[PDB]
Amino acid sequence: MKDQLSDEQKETILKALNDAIEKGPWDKSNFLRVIGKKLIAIRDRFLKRIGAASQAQLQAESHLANQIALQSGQQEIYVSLYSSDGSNLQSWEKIVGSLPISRPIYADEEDIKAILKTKENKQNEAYVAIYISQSDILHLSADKAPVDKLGKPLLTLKDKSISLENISRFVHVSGVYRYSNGRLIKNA
Amino acid sequence: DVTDATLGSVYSEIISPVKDCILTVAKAVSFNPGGKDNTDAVEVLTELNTKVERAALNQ
Repeated sequence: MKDQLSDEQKETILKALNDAIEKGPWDKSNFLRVIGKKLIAIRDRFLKRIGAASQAQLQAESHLANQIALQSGQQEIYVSLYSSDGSNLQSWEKIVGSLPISRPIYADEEDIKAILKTKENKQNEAYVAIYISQSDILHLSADKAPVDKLGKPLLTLKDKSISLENISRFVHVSGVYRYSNGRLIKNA
Repeated sequence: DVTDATLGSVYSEIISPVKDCILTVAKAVSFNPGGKDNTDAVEVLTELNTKVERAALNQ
């Protein structure tokens, strides 16, 4: 009666489900066939839960990672990205690899998503959250700081650093993704 | 959105629907007792649940 499930328990349950689905009379009748689908949907639900374990954990941790970041001279930064083939969920991966510049960088996530909202294509636009060193930021006064197409300040970064290996999310219309590293991205 | 499976989600999203299902197949059985297919289905559902419940309570 502990709530957390071990891998072996999860495996035993999956097996029970496979076996029940594989051997039941679910193709013998209209009634039975419908029950067969219900089962497949039950097994499906369950695989969606366990499949999601790791992303859920990373989500529950991201608050912690944030509070640590503030008090160790780090911050999460947001980089706007553009592709010519924005529908190809694979042509994005090759662009993220060439980050280590001219793209717009925002301190507030609300601002970069606002800017994306204005874009026409909306399929050719994405962005990555990135953990930064916060000593890496060249702090311009508000009198000097570049601004976007809304009157919102952008961040500028000091030279030849910030090739940071800690992305932590990739936002797109398709959905929120994750750098595998691996050089591919996916999440659900 | 989605979190891991727990003992609670196992009971809520596998064991309970499957019990409801057993109830329903039992009705379809009371129309023609001895209909093999339906009776078989009750046996498979019932096995499924005892295996999953065993697994959930870590027996």
